[PDB]
Order: sequence, then structure tokens, then C-alpha cells
Amino acid sequence: DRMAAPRAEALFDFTGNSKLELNFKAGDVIFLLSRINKDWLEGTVRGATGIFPLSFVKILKDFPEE
Repeated sequence: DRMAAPRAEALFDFTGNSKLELNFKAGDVIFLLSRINKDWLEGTVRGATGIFPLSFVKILKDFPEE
């Protein structure tokens, strides 16, 4: 895609615990790798991967749901 791919702008600064948990900053913006359930999602930002709460990010684009 690289045109309308998924991405959410970090509204605040998050800091996961382990690798499984992602840690971004206010204004990091992730590409979103996938969804966990509804309140938690996955994405890679700042060379870091893991999961993060959707309540701490502004979904600027949803995943490619055909």
C-alpha cells in the first residue's frame, strides 16, 4: 500500500513492560502491525515492537479489512 496503510498518532507517552509491550511517545505515530482484541493493538514505532492500548493512540487509519 504505502498510500493508505494503517497508522495511529500516539496521543500520549506509553511505556510497555517487556518486548511483548510496545513503548511509544506523545507524537510517535505507529504503523500498526495488527489488532489484539479491541482495547489493545500491535505496532512498531521507534524501532520498537509490541502491543499498546488503543485508548492511548489516535487511529488515523484502520487496518486493511477486505
